[PDB]
Amino acid sequence: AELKITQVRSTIGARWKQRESLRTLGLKKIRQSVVREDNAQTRGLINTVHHLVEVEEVG
Amino acid sequence: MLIPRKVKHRKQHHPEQRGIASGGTSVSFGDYGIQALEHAYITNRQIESARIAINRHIKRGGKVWINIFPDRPLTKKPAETRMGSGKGSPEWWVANVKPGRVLFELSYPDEKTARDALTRAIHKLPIKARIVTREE
Amino acid sequence: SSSRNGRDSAAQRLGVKRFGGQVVKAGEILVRQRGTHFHPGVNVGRGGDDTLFALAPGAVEFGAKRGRKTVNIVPVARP
Amino acid sequence: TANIPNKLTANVRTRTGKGASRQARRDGKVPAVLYGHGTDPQHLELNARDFAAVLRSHGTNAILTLDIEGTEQLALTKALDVHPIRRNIQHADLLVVQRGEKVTVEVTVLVEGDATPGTLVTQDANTIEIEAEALSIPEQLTVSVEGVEAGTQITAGQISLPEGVNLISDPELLVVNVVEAPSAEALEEEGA
Amino acid sequence: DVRPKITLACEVCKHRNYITKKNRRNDPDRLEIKKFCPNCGTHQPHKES
Amino acid sequence: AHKPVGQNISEVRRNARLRRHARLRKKVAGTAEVPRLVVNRSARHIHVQLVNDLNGTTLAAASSIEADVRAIDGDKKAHSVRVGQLIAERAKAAGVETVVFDRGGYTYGGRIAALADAAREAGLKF
RNA sequence: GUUACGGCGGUCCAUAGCGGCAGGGAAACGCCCGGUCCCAUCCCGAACCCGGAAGCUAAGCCUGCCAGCGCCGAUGAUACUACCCAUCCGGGUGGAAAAGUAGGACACCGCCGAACAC
RNA sequence: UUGCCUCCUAAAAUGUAACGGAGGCGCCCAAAGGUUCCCUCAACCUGGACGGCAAUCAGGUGUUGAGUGUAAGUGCACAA
RNA sequence: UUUCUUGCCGGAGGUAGAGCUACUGGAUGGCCGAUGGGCCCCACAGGGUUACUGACGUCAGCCAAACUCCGAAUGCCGGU
Ligand SMILES: [Mg+2]
Ligand SMILES: [Mg+2]
Ligand SMILES: [Mg+2]
Ligand SMILES: [Mg+2]
Ligand SMILES: [Mg+2]
Ligand SMILES: [Mg+2]
Ligand SMILES: [Mg+2]
Ligand SMILES: [Mg+2]
Ligand SMILES: [Mg+2]
Ligand SMILES: [Mg+2]
Ligand SMILES: [Mg+2]
Ligand SMILES: [Mg+2]
Ligand SMILES: [Mg+2]
Ligand SMILES: [Mg+2]
Ligand SMILES: [Mg+2]
Ligand SMILES: [Mg+2]
Ligand SMILES: [Mg+2]
Ligand SMILES: [Mg+2]
Ligand SMILES: [Mg+2]
Ligand SMILES: [Mg+2]
Ligand SMILES: [Mg+2]
Ligand SMILES: [Mg+2]
Ligand SMILES: [Mg+2]
Ligand SMILES: [Mg+2]
Ligand SMILES: [Mg+2]
Ligand SMILES: [Mg+2]
Ligand SMILES: [Mg+2]
Ligand SMILES: [Mg+2]
Ligand SMILES: [Mg+2]
Ligand SMILES: [Mg+2]
Ligand SMILES: [Mg+2]
Ligand SMILES: [Mg+2]
Ligand SMILES: [Zn+2]
Repeated sequence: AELKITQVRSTIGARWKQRESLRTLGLKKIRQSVVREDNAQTRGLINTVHHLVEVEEVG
Repeated sequence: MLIPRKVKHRKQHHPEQRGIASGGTSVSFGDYGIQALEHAYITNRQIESARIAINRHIKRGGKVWINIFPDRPLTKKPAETRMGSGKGSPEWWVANVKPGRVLFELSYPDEKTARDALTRAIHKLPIKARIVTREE
Repeated sequence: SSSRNGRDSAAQRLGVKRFGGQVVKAGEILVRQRGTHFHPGVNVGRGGDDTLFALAPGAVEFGAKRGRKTVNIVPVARP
Repeated sequence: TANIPNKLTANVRTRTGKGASRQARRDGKVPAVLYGHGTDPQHLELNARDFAAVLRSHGTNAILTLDIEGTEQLALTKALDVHPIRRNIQHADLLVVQRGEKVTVEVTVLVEGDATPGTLVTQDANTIEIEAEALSIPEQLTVSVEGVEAGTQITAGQISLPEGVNLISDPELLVVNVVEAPSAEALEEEGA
Repeated sequence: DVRPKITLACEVCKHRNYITKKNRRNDPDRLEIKKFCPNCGTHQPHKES
Repeated sequence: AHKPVGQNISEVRRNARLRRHARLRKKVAGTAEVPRLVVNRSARHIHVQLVNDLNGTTLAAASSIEADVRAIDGDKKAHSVRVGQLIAERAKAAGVETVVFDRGGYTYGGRIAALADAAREAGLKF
């Protein structure tokens, strides 16, 4: 199991751990997406920025 | 008037006036009571007026329990003065009331007269309250 | 028209200086305090103003010993 | 005097929490927990409407027959967490019980009848603790006032206690005190 | 002053080694105590100056 | 039945002795290389243990209830010196010559001093 | 190895405490007897210190049982909260008490020595 | 009012402003410093000529509510 | 890469909340009942009667920036 994360909101007005979680996820602009494994580190890293992104599993 | 005989500190901060009354939310002394619904500062002026209202209405025999005490002082700096020069001198007394706290409680034989005296008291308070009975 | 108060002293920056599992040198002071809120533990000494310091290199770790919060230095193994 | 247990339905809470409890409370259901010597704290949603109805009919202290997914259990209401304002029952506690089992409980005491007119009757302790069987629990017991003499106290030790039930409170706990009705020149003299 | 500054000098070499305080109301006489003299090399009596 | 009301001298002696022992213990302790020589004393016998407080174990021990010590017709000081030499020999066998003296909450002197000086001359440096 | 044993310890030092009832004196632990000697009382051989074994389980000590007081204490709910929604109201996802209840508990672990078949 | 010390504000690390809320300091002690050893208070009940709740004596209950030169805070009965 | 983020691990707190028979203060109503109040027989002995005031205590409900038997979430220090 693993996920695809797409950024929908932007980082203007966003607190700093949110922007850094986005940068750590490897995505920079809106509508940009990344695909990555479904461990606990990723689950927490997207838990921080759930309001800025949307995720869906593959398969 | 209800005034504490002494307070350890006579100039406190304004009581935090948020949340729901956790302690003191049940009718225990008498059978009918007035139970609050809004946050406020019930001064001893309000309490005295409400108690006299209840006593005037029932006027015969029955027990009125003021189970809130005004013991928190609100200060007021003298008029016509600018800002600064320190905090003022305390000159009225307050009970901090949350939504949920039974304020006045009454014991009296009949029903309608008791209810009417309780609403006569309610009209003297700066809040919305409701009459609550000794049973669930 | 005047306040009869308005004086205070400097903050003395008291408190725990090294927390649990933290490697220290021998001699590092570990917690500054007034009374004895933390009592000296194993291989930990106490200074004149009740400042706890480490009498040996190791890792800081707290404990309770007969209802007394204590601070101890644990010898880490030499690599 | 056996009291017939009341028959509710319940079903195991799938997942726990404040969100789950709020949702269940929103669907007209009461979250509750079974415990006792059944040694299994079991988390049960039950019908809010039926719970309130049976609490109306048989007070706070009444045996229930819970149907947990077909299994049949006897329960007794231990505590009810109720909102101070909205007055809805939020949570319930259910000891597991069986026949011939003494249990400690608190029973409301409602003064009955009229008193002598020159004085008012006033209760200090509305609830009295009793030891009694699961089925034989009285939902309420009465205390006699019929033209008392001048002001006197009443304690739990002189109440007509039911059969098969035992007082737990120390007998010298006052329940109802007749106190002389305040005169015209006595009623407004206290409170300031 | 009532607690003035005083000096202590070794008797056997007359060198002033220490300065301290004492109460004149309570210790009217010269204070003398066995202190350490760096050049005498040992502990010697020291008397108020 | 005859219920006694007072406190007995046994209680005060025992717990005051324990308090003195603990006050002492705030400042001495035993390692493997410099163990602790703890002493008990009663109206009949004197006891010694050689303790490594890192473990709560005992390395050597002696008392005045052994065969030879009860074989002495002498005085309580004689029993004390015998116990001292025996415990010194047992410590030396165990591989130790340095120790700290835990006098056990009794005042240093009398038979405890005799024991301690017997151990001192016998080879244990303390 | 057995012990209705004696010491020295440990435990986020009461789940170990207080109290109550019922037992024990092998060696031990005590009390007990005396002040010749070391040593001692801001007076007192009461304490401490030194010598002794006439009497004792009445205590101290230890053993067994009681939950009366003190102690410990969930599950669930609730309070509060981080972040996020949300035009005041309020809600969602994570964390989650205090009090109370069910109950628990009359401690457990270690190393030496004593007597005992050895 | 202006330097120093202690507390609360101060939002459980540290730090944090106002003519915010309360107080202290400008010393004292040749012992009230060092070490060695010993002890446990305050309060309460009971029994005692002055002597009264109260002064010193005796018995008991009493784990900290007393005391710690000196403000306050943190400590200290293992005792400081 | 020492920076920063996320997961896990090792920590120290006294805030929100709560509690108060756990302290310091405030504070509601009961209950018993003093000591001290008055009176009788008649002494200012002694005894009891009485709106007595009603110490202490106790039952139930409460309150606090400078209260705390308790007590989070976050943040903070370190490691990984
Ligand atoms: Mg606040
Ligand atoms: Mg309430
Ligand atoms: Mg509260
Ligand atoms: Mg109104
Ligand atoms: Mg400060
Ligand atoms: Mg010092
Ligand atoms: Mg200094
Ligand atoms: Mg002098
Ligand atoms: Mg006696
Ligand atoms: Mg206990
Ligand atoms: Mg025997
Ligand atoms: Mg003698
Ligand atoms: Mg016995
Ligand atoms: Mg014994
Ligand atoms: Mg407890
Ligand atoms: Mg929980
Ligand atoms: Mg809106
Ligand atoms: Mg609890
Ligand atoms: Mg801070
Ligand atoms: Mg902070
Ligand atoms: Mg600033
Ligand atoms: Mg000044
Ligand atoms: Mg001193
Ligand atoms: Mg000295
Ligand atoms: Mg005494
Ligand atoms: Mg990390
Ligand atoms: Mg952690
Ligand atoms: Mg912690
Ligand atoms: Mg604080
Ligand atoms: Mg609060
Ligand atoms: Mg106060
Ligand atoms: Mg607070
Ligand atoms: Zn010289």
